[PDB]
Amino acid sequence: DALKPEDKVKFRQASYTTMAWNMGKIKAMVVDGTMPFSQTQVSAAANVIAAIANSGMGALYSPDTLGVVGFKKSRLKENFFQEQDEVRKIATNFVEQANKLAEVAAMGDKDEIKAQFGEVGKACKACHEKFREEE
Amino acid sequence: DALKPEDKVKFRQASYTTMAWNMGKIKAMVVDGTMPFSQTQVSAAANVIAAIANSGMGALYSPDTLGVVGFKKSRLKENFFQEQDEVRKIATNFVEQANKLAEVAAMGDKDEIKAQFGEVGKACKACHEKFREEE
Ligand code: HEC
Ligand code: HEC
Repeated sequence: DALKPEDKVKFRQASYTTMAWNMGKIKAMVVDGTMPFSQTQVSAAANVIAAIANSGMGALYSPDTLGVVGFKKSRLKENFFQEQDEVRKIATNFVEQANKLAEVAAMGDKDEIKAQFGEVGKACKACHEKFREEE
Repeated sequence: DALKPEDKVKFRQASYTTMAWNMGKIKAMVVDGTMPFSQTQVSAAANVIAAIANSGMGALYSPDTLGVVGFKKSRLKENFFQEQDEVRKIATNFVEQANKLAEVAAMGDKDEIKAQFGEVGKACKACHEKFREEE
């Protein structure tokens, strides 16, 4: 199935947004204290994020996806395809930090989890500032 | 920061579509043979699916999400809120098959991978047949 461009955008948008839900769950439980701390729920959330980080979303990026509507018009910036090295660095760092968040969440220390959750947030943001249009 | 209904719909639609991408990758490699078999890619795809299956998506289901637009108007059918025992049966069967798919994808036995992938497929459809408006 050589995916159509619309499908590539849709799948990557879905993947990011899925990670967002699960990031939001950890945020409520270890940063904001608005949901009771649960080791099993934080660990399940961390596992989704680590899994998607390793899911090889690079196969969803090709130049003919620029400006293409998935669920909405792609917010991908075209420098993504020129600054290839910088993408790989940011992406490989994200995988490393996501892996560590799942490991730490498994062990269930709230303080350790909050620290590593912070490192993952920084990894998400590093990619967005370079390669994602805010609008 | 409890989720609004629109966000619940969007997050659950995102979650399903993410599993759909990953199921598609496994289908290509072990059923249709249109992508070369990769041990690491099949297990990474299976891992996403098991993680999302275990991600507690029940938290995204409440009656005030019926008919609500996430990425698109929700296709959730309302008989869902009438079927608590059947939803739990289908969901826990889905977790079981998804867990097993991830276990066999790690061990690398390609025909057993094809077989269990079929079992996961049946679990997806079982839920859709009762609770998702077809397109
Ligand atoms: C680059 C290597 C990225 C990393 C790491 C993360 N994100 Fe991202 N994200 C990225 C791009 C290029 C885009 C735009 C996708 C498009 O085609 O439009 C996004 C988008 C998101 C979104 C919105 C998705 C949508 O529904 O349209 C969210 C909610 C999002 N990103 C969150 C997110 C989180 C939580 C991450 C870390 C855990 C993360 N992203 C990493 C690029 C990259
Ligand atoms: C019930 C417990 C379900 C299981 C198990 C699976 N799916 Fe599902 N899916 C379900 C519902 C109720 C809906 C509609 C959600 C809404 O509010 O609109 C869906 C939707 C999908 C979609 C489309 C999502 C979108 O982008 O709008 C896909 C692609 C999908 N489902 C795929 C899918 C796969 C691959 C599954 C097995 C791995 C699977 N679903 C299981 C309910 C349930």
